Amino acid sequence: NDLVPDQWKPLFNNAQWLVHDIVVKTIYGGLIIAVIAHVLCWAWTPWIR
Amino acid sequence: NDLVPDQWKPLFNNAQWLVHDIVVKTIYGGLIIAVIAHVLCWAWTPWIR
Amino acid sequence: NDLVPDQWKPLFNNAQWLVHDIVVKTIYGGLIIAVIAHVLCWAWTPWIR
Amino acid sequence: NDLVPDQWKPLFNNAQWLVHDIVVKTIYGGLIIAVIAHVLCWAWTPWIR
Amino acid sequence: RALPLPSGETLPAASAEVIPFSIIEEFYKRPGKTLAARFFGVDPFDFWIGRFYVGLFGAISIIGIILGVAFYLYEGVVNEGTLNILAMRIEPPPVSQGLNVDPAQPGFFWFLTMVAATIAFVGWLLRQIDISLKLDMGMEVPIAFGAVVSSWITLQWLRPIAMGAWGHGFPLGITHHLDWVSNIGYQYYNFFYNPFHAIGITLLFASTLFLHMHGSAVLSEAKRNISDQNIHVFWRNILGYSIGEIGIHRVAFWTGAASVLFSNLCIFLSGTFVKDWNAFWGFWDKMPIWNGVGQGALVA
Amino acid sequence: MNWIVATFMLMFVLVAFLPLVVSLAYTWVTNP
Amino acid sequence: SPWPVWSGYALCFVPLAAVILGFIIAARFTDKQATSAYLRLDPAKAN
Amino acid sequence: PASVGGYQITCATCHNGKAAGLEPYPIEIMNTLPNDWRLPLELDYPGGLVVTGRKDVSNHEVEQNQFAMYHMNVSMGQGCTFCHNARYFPSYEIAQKNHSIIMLQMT
Amino acid sequence: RPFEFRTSVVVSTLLGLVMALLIHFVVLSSGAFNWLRA
Amino acid sequence: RPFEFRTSVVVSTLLGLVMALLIHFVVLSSGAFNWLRA
Amino acid sequence: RPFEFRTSVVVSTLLGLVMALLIHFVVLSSGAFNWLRA
Amino acid sequence: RPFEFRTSVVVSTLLGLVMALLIHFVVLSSGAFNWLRA
Amino acid sequence: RPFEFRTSVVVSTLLGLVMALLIHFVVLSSGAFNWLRA
Amino acid sequence: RPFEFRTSVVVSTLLGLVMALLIHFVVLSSGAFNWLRA
Amino acid sequence: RPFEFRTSVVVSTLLGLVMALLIHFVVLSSGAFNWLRA
Amino acid sequence: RPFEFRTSVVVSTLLGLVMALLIHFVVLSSGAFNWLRA
Amino acid sequence: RPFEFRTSVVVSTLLGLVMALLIHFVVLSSGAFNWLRA
Amino acid sequence: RPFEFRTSVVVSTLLGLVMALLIHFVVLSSGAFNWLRA
Amino acid sequence: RPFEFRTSVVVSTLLGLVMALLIHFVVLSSGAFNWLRA
Amino acid sequence: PIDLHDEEYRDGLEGTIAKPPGHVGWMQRLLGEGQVGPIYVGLWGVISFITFFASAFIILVDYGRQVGWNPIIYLREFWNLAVYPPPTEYGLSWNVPWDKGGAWLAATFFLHISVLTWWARLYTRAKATGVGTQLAWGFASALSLYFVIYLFHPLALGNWSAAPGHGFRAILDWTNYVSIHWGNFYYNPFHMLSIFFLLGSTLLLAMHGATIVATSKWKSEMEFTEMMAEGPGTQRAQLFWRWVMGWNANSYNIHIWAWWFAAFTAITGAIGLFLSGTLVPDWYAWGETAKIVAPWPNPDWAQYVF
Ligand code: BCL
Ligand code: BCL
Ligand code: BCL
Ligand code: BCL
Ligand code: BCL
Ligand code: BCL
Ligand code: BCL
Ligand code: BCL
Ligand code: BCL
Ligand code: HEM
Ligand SMILES: [Fe+3]
Repeated sequence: NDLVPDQWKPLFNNAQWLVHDIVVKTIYGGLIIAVIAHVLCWAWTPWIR
Repeated sequence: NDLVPDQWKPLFNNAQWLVHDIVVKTIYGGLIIAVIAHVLCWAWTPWIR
Repeated sequence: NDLVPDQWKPLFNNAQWLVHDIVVKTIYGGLIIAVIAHVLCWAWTPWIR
Repeated sequence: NDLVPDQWKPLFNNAQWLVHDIVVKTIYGGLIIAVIAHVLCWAWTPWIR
Repeated sequence: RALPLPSGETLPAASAEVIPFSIIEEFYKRPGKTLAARFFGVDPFDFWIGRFYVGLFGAISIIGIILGVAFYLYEGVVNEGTLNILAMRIEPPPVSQGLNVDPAQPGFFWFLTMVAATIAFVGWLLRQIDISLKLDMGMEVPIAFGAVVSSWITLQWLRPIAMGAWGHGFPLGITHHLDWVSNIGYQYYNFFYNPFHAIGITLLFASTLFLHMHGSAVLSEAKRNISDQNIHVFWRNILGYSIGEIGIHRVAFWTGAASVLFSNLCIFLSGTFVKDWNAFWGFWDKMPIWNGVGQGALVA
Repeated sequence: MNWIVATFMLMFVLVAFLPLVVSLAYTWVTNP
Repeated sequence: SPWPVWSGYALCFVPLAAVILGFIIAARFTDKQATSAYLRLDPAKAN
Repeated sequence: PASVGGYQITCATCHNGKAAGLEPYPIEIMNTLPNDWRLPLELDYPGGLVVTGRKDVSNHEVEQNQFAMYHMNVSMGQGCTFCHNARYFPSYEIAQKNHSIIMLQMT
Repeated sequence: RPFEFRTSVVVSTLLGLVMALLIHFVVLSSGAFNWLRA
Repeated sequence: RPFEFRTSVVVSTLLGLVMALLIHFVVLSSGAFNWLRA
Repeated sequence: RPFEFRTSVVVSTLLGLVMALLIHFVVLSSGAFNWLRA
Repeated sequence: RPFEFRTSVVVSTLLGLVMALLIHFVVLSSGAFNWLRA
Repeated sequence: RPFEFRTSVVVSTLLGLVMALLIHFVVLSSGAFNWLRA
Repeated sequence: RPFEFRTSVVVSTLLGLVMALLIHFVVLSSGAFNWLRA
Repeated sequence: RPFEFRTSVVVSTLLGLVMALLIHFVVLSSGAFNWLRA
Repeated sequence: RPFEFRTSVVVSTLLGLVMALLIHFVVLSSGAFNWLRA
Repeated sequence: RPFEFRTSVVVSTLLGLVMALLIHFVVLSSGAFNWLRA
Repeated sequence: RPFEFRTSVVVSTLLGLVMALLIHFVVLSSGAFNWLRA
Repeated sequence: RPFEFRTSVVVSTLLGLVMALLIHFVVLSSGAFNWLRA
Repeated sequence: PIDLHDEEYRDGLEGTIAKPPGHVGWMQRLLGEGQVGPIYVGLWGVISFITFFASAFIILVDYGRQVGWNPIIYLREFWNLAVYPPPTEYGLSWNVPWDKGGAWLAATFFLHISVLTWWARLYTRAKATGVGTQLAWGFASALSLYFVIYLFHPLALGNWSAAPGHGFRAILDWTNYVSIHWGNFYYNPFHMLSIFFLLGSTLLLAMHGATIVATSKWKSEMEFTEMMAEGPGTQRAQLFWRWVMGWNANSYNIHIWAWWFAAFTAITGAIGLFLSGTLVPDWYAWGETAKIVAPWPNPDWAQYVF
């Protein structure tokens, strides 16, 4: 686990850090797409009124 | 099994031959009685018509 | 199994040959009776028309 | 398995060849009877029309 | 020498002493470990009458049985003139009477019969607990019998008091409690659609299937030369799973209790809170996941 | 009253359910 | 007039008496076999 | 009979405070029935919906009869035991099974 | 000895008590004696 | 011996008793003899 | 000795008590004596 | 031997008794003979 | 000694309590004394 | 030998009996021969 | 050998019997031949 | 080898028979060929 | 470590999929957006 | 090797057969092609 | 390694197939595209 | 002459799959065994699997056809969809439209084939291991009841409409309709006999489980070893049931009791259901003539009205 930073060594293995990075990047991209979609949907038809 | 004939020695014990004789006689008597009963019933009321 | 014919020695025992003979005779008698009964029933009332 | 032909020796036992022959003969007889029954039924009442 | 095995087989040629049944009974029969022996310091009846054990709860139970049978036969032969057990009609008091009883009015002997039956059942349960304590055993048989006894108690005590009329109790007549069952099932129409009745039916069917499979499994390995692993290999080839020697009995016990428990819950709930099991399911087509998704005969 | 007694009988009905849950818990716990 | 029809006799009561008698006979024979003597572990030393 | 009462039909009996737009068979009462189902007013009601021990019908006719019976249950709100003795349905005991006949003929 | 004395006594007493109870109930339910309010 | 004597006696006696009872009841319920109040 | 003294005492007392209770209830419910409000 | 004598006897007797009962019942229920009150 | 003193005391006390309860409930439910609202 | 003689006999007898019973019932229930009251 | 002779025989016989029964039942139930009362 | 010969034979034969039966039933129930009484 | 990485991944992904399907179905059935034929 | 060849073959063949059957049934039931009596 | 490759591929393929099927049935059933007879 | 190791780990047809066993964990803690092990697939179990798959596929596709192929209405109404048999008109005929009972017949036929092949699989696997074949005959009795319900009752009545309708809700409806159509099903004596045997089966199962679990400290659950020499647990159970009800069994007869109770339940149910339609058209009207119906002149009807 020599690639894990010092703070998170007692929790993360060396193979799980890469998967965690992939998951974090995927979640951030999904959040960006979701905010864009919600803005477009509100511009189309407001659901609050 | 010295009472059983030569042909049926491989199939019959000496005690089962007498029982088989009794059963055969009973079956023949029952068949005669059944034939007489059927003749009487047909003479009474035919069932085919 | 000295009573069984030469052809059927691999298949038949010596005590089963007699039973098979009895069975075949019974089957032939039953077939004759069935043919006669069917002819009589057809003469009575045809079922095909 | 000396009665089996040379070509079917690795598949057939000596006692199974006779039963196979019986089955083949029965199948062919049944096929002939079925053909006769079908032609009679068609001569009686066509089902395709 | 021939040794008769427990299965009834005799085999030619370990602690396999062929011993009578008297020695086993004499060794294990010791006095003074029942429930009442802990409470009062002594069991007033600590003896055996023949094969039966007569404890403090055996006398109460026997009194209850005798009184119940007498009161049952009095109402059905006298006061009805039926003289046949298949046409007598032992009914509780009318619903107009309320929760109070009256010796002068009809339906009084039904009350006494029901009370005596309840006392007898409770005494039987306590006597089973006593006998289980005397043998250093577990308490599972009393648990099952208590489940069925609670099933009895729900129908004749709790439901009538909750409804509040005391005429809400099934008559104690052969081929006539069926009449009560049929009329109760149709008043709350589609008793099939009661969710807890279906669970009880499912557990009943599973109980029958499990019992028959266990009997078949045990009987199939009875009197053969087997390595004790053949039945597991059979049960793993078929169905791809074997449960084990101790797992099956636990399953049988648990299912047998659960079926009756769910049935008593369903009957009680049908009595008081719901009036129509068809209207109970009216919420399914109205949840906010399917409301506007259909058209014509297909929309609800 | 109409509802208090009914709720009390409901409590009594669930007290019947409890004993078998006790056996389940004992079987679960006592193994280890 | 007061008698049940023949179907009521047979279909209902032949099975009933059969069930009662068969139960009472099976209980007797099972108790006989269970009380018979055979190989048992010795209670004095087994436990 | 007079035991039912002297109640008589009037304008508010059917219209119930609505001039037009009256609707029989609303969505509320069609809970466990097909939504296209209607009361079968084509039959002869003194003996129209009899199914018990007929041997000329099957579960299809019984299903139709059950739909009609559940509609009757919902319309009155008294459950299936209001007009029937569940031990024998063809029986005429409870005395509201005849009033229902008069209602069927009137409808 | 084919039958022990104790079982004989028990069976006889039980049968006698059962028959007495049954006969009293059957006679009382007949209503042919005018006993206990007719 | 194919069959015990005891099993034969038991089966025959049971069959005879059941048949006698069944025939008596079937004749009684027919109402074709005028026996026991017609 | 065929029967213990204790068994006889217990059985007799139970039978007597059961009979007394049954007789009192049967006489009370018959309404033929005018006791406890008719 | 393929079949025991006892098995054959049992099967034949059971089949015969079942058939006798079946044909008597079927002949009775047809009402085509006028026996036992028509 | 055929019966322990403790057993006699327990049986007598249980019977007395049960019968006192039974008489009180039976008298209360008869409605013939004008007690506890008639 | 692929098949026992006993197995063949049992299977054939069972099939024959079942077929005979089924054919008799099917012919009787059709009402096309006027046998046993038409 | 890929397949036993016994397995082939049993499978073929069962399939043939099932097919014969099915074909007869479908042909009879169609009512297009005028057999057994049309 | 990835697959036995017997497995392939069994699977292919079963699939063929099932498809043949399904196709025959679907064509019969369509009523578009005027076969077996239209 | 209290929780495996695999467990958290599985739970979070399943929750996301279920919530997404639920939210699309609730938005589609509300009839407020004019999507897929109003 | 992450996957056996036989598992891949089985899964692919089953999926293809199921998809073909489903598509044929859906297209037949749509009533848009005029096949098998419209 | 937190996840096997085969588990991931199986889960992804099954999810993709289910989602594609669901989306095609949803688009077909809405009747907003005029496909397969409107 | 029987090797248990090869019976579990052969390959291909006449072999097993999922050969490396899995462990469930929680089943070990609660039931005592958690190994799932390999499963046999040879010959039998292939035909049955294929036929059952075909029948289920047909039923599910016909479910899909009834809602316009909408997957949301499918989920909403999945528990109350059903494929019903042909109506009473020309009932026994197979020339029915696919949407008026055409899909029911094929699925029923495939289900029949599936159950028969499953029975064959049970028989052969029981023979191949050295254990007896009691399970096959018990399943034969169950199949007797099943075939009376699905094949032999519709036939001899003249129409396919007398059979159930292949649905979660369609079997309860079938039971209710069959009870209503033939008078009152409570007064059918074989129904009473079957109820007797079913309740007895449940009672016996509960008693046996409770006893074997209560005496489980002395290893009474090893029934195969108890059938050679009886240890203290079986003796304690025998004494318990002797002192409670005056008679008892051993570790061998109780299984005979359970088996025969289940078999009698199935057989009596089948016989009663078959007689319900063909011989007795009205069970209440027959019970009135058989003197088993109690007179009910003046019922108190306030209990059954809201
Ligand atoms: C109502 C008005 C709009 C609308 C409004 C919105 C809005 C607003 C948003 C979406 C979003 C999305 N919509 Mg929408 N949507 C509409 C109509 C549609 C239609 C259609 C047929 O018309 C489709 C196909 C979709 C589909 C989608 C997705 C692309 C997306 C949600 C993804 C998801 O499930 O995340 C949840 C899924 C998961 C948690 C599962 C992820 C699985 C991963 C990627 C695969 C892993 C495989 C591997 C083996 C796993 C390993 C670990 C395992 C545990 C072993 N919408 C209409 C037209 N939609 C959202 C979005 O943009 O998301 C990015 C969003 O915010
Ligand atoms: C329930 C039946 C009883 C029983 C009842 C009888 C009776 C009754 C008789 C015997 C007799 C015999 N039984 Mg014994 N028997 C039983 C059990 C046994 C057992 C055994 C279980 O081990 C054995 C080995 C035997 C063996 C024997 C023989 C020792 C003996 C002579 C048989 C013979 O020669 O028959 C050969 C002859 C026949 C089989 C005759 C068959 C007649 C058929 C039935 C036709 C009858 C026509 C009818 C009378 C006419 C009717 C006219 C109407 C008016 C229409 N029985 C059982 C328990 N047995 C007989 C005997 O000892 O005679 C001195 C005898 O009378
Ligand atoms: C009446 C006209 C009907 C019709 C009615 C029937 C009926 C009815 C049957 C068939 C059967 C068959 N039909 Mg056709 N059939 C029709 C039109 C067709 C058409 C068509 C496209 O038009 C085709 C292709 C077929 C094709 C077929 C075959 C699959 C089969 C006959 C041959 C066979 O396999 O024999 C192989 C069969 C054998 C060799 C049988 C051998 C049996 C042996 C001889 C023993 C017989 C039993 C014996 C007497 C029992 C007693 C003795 C004891 C055994 C000791 N039919 C029309 C619609 N068809 C028959 C069949 O076998 O279906 C499975 C069948 O039962
Ligand atoms: C219907 C017109 C008449 C009438 C017509 C007749 C006729 C006709 C007869 C009788 C007979 C009898 N009737 Mg009447 N009967 C009438 C009204 C009555 C009334 C009544 C309440 O009105 C009663 C109580 C009786 C009573 C009796 C019995 C005295 C007797 C039958 C005895 C019996 O049970 O034999 C069956 C009993 C047994 C087989 C067993 C008996 C018990 C044994 C003795 C006890 C042994 C105990 C010992 C421990 C056992 C060892 C073995 C154990 C298993 C361990 N009758 C009316 C008035 N009655 C019959 C008779 O006289 O018989 C002699 C007779 O034939
Ligand atoms: C419908 C018009 C007629 C009628 C038409 C006919 C005709 C026609 C015939 C009969 C026949 C008979 N009928 Mg009829 N029958 C009528 C009315 C009646 C009435 C009545 C109450 O009125 C009765 C009691 C009978 C009775 C009888 C029997 C005497 C006989 C059938 C015997 C039998 O069971 O064979 C089957 C029996 C067996 C297979 C076994 C019997 C028992 C054996 C003998 C005992 C062995 C015991 C030993 C221990 C067993 C060992 C093996 C065990 C497995 C251990 N009928 C009406 C009046 N009936 C038949 C006959 O005459 O038969 C001779 C016949 O063909
Ligand atoms: C009122 C008129 C009623 C009627 C009402 C009753 C009632 C009520 C009872 C009887 C009882 C009996 N009846 Mg009367 N009985 C009637 C007509 C009859 C006729 C008839 C043919 O006409 C007969 C034959 C009988 C016969 C009998 C006996 C079976 C019995 C009394 C004798 C006995 O056993 O004493 C033996 C009894 C004893 C030895 C009891 C001794 C108890 C001791 C004294 C202690 C009592 C309890 C004590 C106070 C408790 C507190 C102290 C503590 C213990 C320390 N009755 C009419 C119809 N009968 C009584 C009975 O005992 O039934 C079982 C009973 O309860
Ligand atoms: C109201 C008029 C009612 C009626 C109402 C009651 C009621 C109510 C009861 C009786 C009881 C009895 N009735 Mg009265 N009874 C009536 C008419 C009758 C007739 C009749 C033929 O008319 C008879 C024969 C009887 C006969 C009897 C006796 C069996 C008994 C009283 C004596 C006894 O044994 O005391 C023996 C009793 C004792 C020795 C008890 C001693 C208790 C000690 C003093 C302790 C008491 C508790 C104490 C206060 C607790 C707190 C302190 C702590 C202990 C430290 N009753 C009428 C119909 N009767 C009573 C009884 O005891 O029944 C079992 C009873 O409860
Ligand atoms: C009435 C006209 C009816 C009809 C009514 C019947 C009836 C009824 C039956 C048959 C049966 C058969 N029918 Mg036809 N059948 C009709 C039209 C047809 C047609 C046609 C295309 O039209 C065909 C092909 C057939 C073909 C057949 C055969 C499958 C079979 C007869 C042959 C056989 O196997 O004998 C072989 C039979 C045997 C070898 C039996 C031998 C039995 C021995 C002799 C013992 C008998 C019992 C004995 C008396 C018991 C007492 C003694 C004790 C045992 C000691 N039927 C029409 C529709 N058919 C019969 C059959 O056996 O079906 C299975 C049958 O019962
Ligand atoms: C017609 C207009 C419809 C619509 C109809 C469809 C349909 C129909 C489908 C989608 C699918 C999808 N839709 Mg769209 N969709 C609409 C509006 C939207 C909106 C929106 C907000 O408006 C969004 C965000 C989406 C989003 C999406 C995605 C979730 C997805 C396509 C990307 C993907 O995952 O590719 C990844 C896809 C792949 C990598 C597939 C690869 C397949 C390989 C090539 C093999 C295919 C099988 C092969 C031919 C088999 C035979 C040979 C053998 C293998 C040997 N849709 C409207 C309402 N949409 C598609 C999908 O995949 O859903 C799960 C789909 O099926
Ligand atoms: C009372 C005698 C009575 C009056 C008054 C009345 C009026 C009425 C009107 C005016 C209409 C038509 C109004 C519009 O244009 O639709 C109308 C229609 C219906 N009615 Fe009516 N009506 C009276 C009595 C009754 C009674 C007693 C019934 C019930 C049996 C009944 C029923 C109906 C129905 C149904 C309609 C159809 C109206 C609809 O919206 O479809 N009326 N009535
Ligand atoms: Fe066991």
